[PDB]
Amino acid sequence: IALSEIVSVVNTSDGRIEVFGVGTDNAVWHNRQTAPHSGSSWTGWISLNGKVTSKPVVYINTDGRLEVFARGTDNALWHIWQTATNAGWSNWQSLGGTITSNPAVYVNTDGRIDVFARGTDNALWHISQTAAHSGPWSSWQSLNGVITSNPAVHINSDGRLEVFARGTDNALWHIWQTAPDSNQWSGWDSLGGVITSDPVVIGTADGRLEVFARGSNNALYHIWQTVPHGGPWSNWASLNGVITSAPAVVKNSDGRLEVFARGTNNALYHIWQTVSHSGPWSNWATLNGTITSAPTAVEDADGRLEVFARGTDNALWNIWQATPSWSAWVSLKGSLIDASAIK
Amino acid sequence: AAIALSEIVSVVNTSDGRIEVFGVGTDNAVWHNRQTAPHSGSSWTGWISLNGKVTSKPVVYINTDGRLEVFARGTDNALWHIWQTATNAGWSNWQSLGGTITSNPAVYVNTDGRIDVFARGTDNALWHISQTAAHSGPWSSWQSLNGVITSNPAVHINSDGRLEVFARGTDNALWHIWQTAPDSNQWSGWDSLGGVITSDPVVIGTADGRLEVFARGSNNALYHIWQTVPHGGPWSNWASLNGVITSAPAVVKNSDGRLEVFARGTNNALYHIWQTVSHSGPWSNWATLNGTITSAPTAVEDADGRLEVFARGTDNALWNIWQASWSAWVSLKGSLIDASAIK
Ligand SMILES: CO[C@@H]1[C@@H](O)[C@@H](O)O[C@H](CO)[C@H]1O
Ligand SMILES: CO[C@@H]1[C@@H](O)[C@@H](O)O[C@H](CO)[C@H]1O
Ligand SMILES: CO[C@@H]1[C@@H](O)[C@@H](O)O[C@H](CO)[C@H]1O
Ligand SMILES: CO[C@@H]1[C@@H](O)[C@H](O)O[C@H](CO)[C@H]1O
Ligand SMILES: CO[C@@H]1[C@@H](O)[C@H](O)O[C@H](CO)[C@H]1O
Ligand SMILES: CO[C@@H]1[C@@H](O)[C@H](O)O[C@H](CO)[C@H]1O
Ligand SMILES: CO[C@@H]1[C@@H](O)[C@H](O)O[C@H](CO)[C@H]1O
Ligand SMILES: CO[C@@H]1[C@@H](O)[C@H](O)O[C@H](CO)[C@H]1O
Ligand SMILES: CO[C@@H]1[C@@H](O)[C@H](O)O[C@H](CO)[C@H]1O
Ligand SMILES: CO[C@@H]1[C@@H](O)[C@H](O)O[C@H](CO)[C@H]1O
Ligand SMILES: CO[C@@H]1[C@@H](O)[C@H](O)O[C@H](CO)[C@H]1O
Ligand SMILES: CO[C@@H]1[C@@H](O)[C@H](O)O[C@H](CO)[C@H]1O
Ligand SMILES: CO[C@@H]1[C@@H](O)[C@H](O)O[C@H](CO)[C@H]1O
Ligand SMILES: CO[C@@H]1[C@@H](O)[C@H](O)O[C@H](CO)[C@H]1O
Ligand SMILES: CO[C@@H]1[C@@H](O)[C@H](O)O[C@H](CO)[C@H]1O
Ligand code: NA
Ligand code: NA
Repeated sequence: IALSEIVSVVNTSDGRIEVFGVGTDNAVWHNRQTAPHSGSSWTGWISLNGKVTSKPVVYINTDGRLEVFARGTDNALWHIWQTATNAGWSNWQSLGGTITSNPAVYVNTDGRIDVFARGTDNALWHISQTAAHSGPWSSWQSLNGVITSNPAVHINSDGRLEVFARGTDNALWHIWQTAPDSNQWSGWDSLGGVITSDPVVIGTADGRLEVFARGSNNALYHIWQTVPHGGPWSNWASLNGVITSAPAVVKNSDGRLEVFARGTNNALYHIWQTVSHSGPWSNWATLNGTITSAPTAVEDADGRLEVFARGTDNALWNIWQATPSWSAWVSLKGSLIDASAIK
Repeated sequence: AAIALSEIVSVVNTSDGRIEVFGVGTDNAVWHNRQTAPHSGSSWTGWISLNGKVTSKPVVYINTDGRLEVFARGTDNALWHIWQTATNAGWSNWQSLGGTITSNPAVYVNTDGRIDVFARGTDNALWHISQTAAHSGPWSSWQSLNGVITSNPAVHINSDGRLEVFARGTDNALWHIWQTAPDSNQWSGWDSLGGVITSDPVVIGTADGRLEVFARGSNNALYHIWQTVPHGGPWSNWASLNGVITSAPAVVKNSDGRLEVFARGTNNALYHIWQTVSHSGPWSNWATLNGTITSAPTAVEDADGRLEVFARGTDNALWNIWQASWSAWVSLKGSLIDASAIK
């Protein structure tokens, strides 16, 4: 499993990027832009306390309230939420269970968050809100399977959640909701390949799921639905390169996909669709630096990509999509650890 | 009192990234036209009838499962609707939601996936009716939100999930009312935002999570007013953006968050005005886009991140221009009528 992303990132409801990581005290810390623009100053790192043993995973409820999910020291899923959009936070609360991966989080079309995690039996399990952006939560339910990566979730363009994970054969496997908002899922299906990172999944501008993962030769590979919210899936295709972290995928403001990963010189690299969201991929290009995590990418309120990665000083560093060339790297300070539950 | 010439179509971005437009043909049926490809300058399906007989502007909205749904007043003065049975698939029959309505419908979705529809009653109060479950029937009863209004209503969601409706009052000021909490059937009382408006209000959410309203004023200039705090008060003073506009204004965000407004001028050309530099920047001068139009423009961002504008032409066809120097005007053919229920 290629070096993990070390923060969870969200666009707040007021257009500010907020990042969540694990400090050297195993607490969750967060940092937010002071202004909704590229190159904004930051609040500085502020602790949400807790003691976690996974990557913390933020998700925005449909009412704009942020909510963070993490594995606790008792192996349960814990969460903490804003009591009002972009306002104060709750205490940490346990959702129980015994989990063995990072959480994977998405929201159903009815506003109910669904959380996925590997169990003690290596199966995929999930637990959900029973009302829009609200408790009470459901019981934990097994979706079976036997998985060997962190799971990744995204919604189809018809409202059906879908989960991706590496299997016992190191192939990519997936499972999907049969209908929006449903607790009834499909059987597991193999998409084959041999993957050497967690998978990441995104929705294309034209309503198809597309998955990226590192392959056996450390190249970047991808595979996609060929019909909106449906099959068949494509064959795997190589995007070449040699990468030494998990890949991070994001959509530009114009729909063009762009992928970030660490290279074999420990620098940040990227590759992008050219011309349009239907266009052919660029060559790989360096964004320099010396990074000690996978990168994390998000679009800011100015429509520009922003990238975060740990530096050799263990601070979080930032670089963004200025024109004609990307910005200088700038430090957000902090000291972050990789608490990913599967590495 | 005067209501500026209405938009001729309702527009939506489909779940597969294609612009779809809905208007009223010379037979009083609703017709739609869709891009064949999710790109600027795409060819179109051509106009296809959804039948019905309507006496309002038709209003499309996308359900949280991707299914389009159109709302319009019928020749019986009731609210009618028609929906896709699956995302971008076939349509239902038209079905009545009853009532007697005296405005165009205003439509939005709650944070729990329930569509909420607002219309003026024969008592000139604002009424509403909603889905009782996410993207699903049954529908609620018609319920009054009181007030006395003299324009078509406009609705948008706050950045904290609370719906908010805007309408002109008996005193020609802009008035508004808001949900007390997300998903609620409990609304505030009506509050005055003052001014003197000679159009329906047009409302948008800013890149930084504030509502902003545009309207024509008594001197036919474009005016706007905004929340000064995300999802809260106080509202700003009214500010003039000058011009002489002979239609309703159309407001949209660029891919970078910059607001941009389109309106017809005294020579019946299309004009526009935009924020410069960023979504926090000052406004440009008005500039012409030429053409000769017989409706207000309608503006939407396409899947390539470019603004697309539609307006009825001298030949009653729908004409298109897009943010390429802008493209040449091109005809999408058709023959449309202005069925707006308040003119
Ligand atoms: C979520 O963080 C902590 C959790 O891992 C566990 O140690 O229980 C604590 C409360 O007792 C939580 O604060
Ligand atoms: C999701 O957490 C647990 C799972 O890993 C397994 O140990 O079975 C338990 C139920 O018996 C679950 O609560
Ligand atoms: C869009 O505006 C005009 C249209 O209404 C029609 O008169 O045809 C002209 C081109 O011939 C266009 O400029
Ligand atoms: C206020 O709503 C929060 C909700 O966001 C959380 O998932 O679950 C909490 C308790 O389970 C709720 O109280
Ligand atoms: C995805 O979960 C497992 C997979 O890991 C195994 O290789 O193959 C199994 C099917 O026999 C799947 O259920
Ligand atoms: C994603 O799986 C790929 C496979 O598609 C390729 O043929 O062979 C690759 C070897 O690098 C595998 O890792
Ligand atoms: C129902 O649509 C599902 C789709 O969600 C999945 O990605 O791929 C499946 C085919 O492997 C499809 O049958
Ligand atoms: C076409 O735009 C690409 C952009 O997507 C990439 O981030 O950065 C490249 C170099 O600035 C640009 O050429
Ligand atoms: C998030 O990084 C924090 C930093 O903000 C704090 O000052 O010091 C902590 C201990 O070094 C760090 O883990
Ligand atoms: C929306 O069009 C409807 C039509 O579907 C219905 O049959 O008849 C109505 C008149 O009663 C029409 O207004
Ligand atoms: C399939 O869901 C549709 C819904 O979109 C419509 O609002 O209302 C219809 C009638 O209740 C529903 O059946
Ligand atoms: C919004 O509805 C009405 C308004 O039309 C009237 O001018 O003033 C009333 C209060 O005096 C409002 O409640
Ligand atoms: C509760 O927040 C509401 C806001 O939604 C409305 O726009 O403006 C009101 C003040 O006029 C606020 O009190
Ligand atoms: C700064 O971008 C603006 C654009 O928003 C407007 O559509 O058209 C203007 C003229 O092309 C541009 O200068
Ligand atoms: C939407 O415009 C339609 C057009 O497509 C049809 O051919 O002819 C109808 C009658 O002119 C028009 O109203
Ligand atoms: Na609130
Ligand atoms: Na004027």
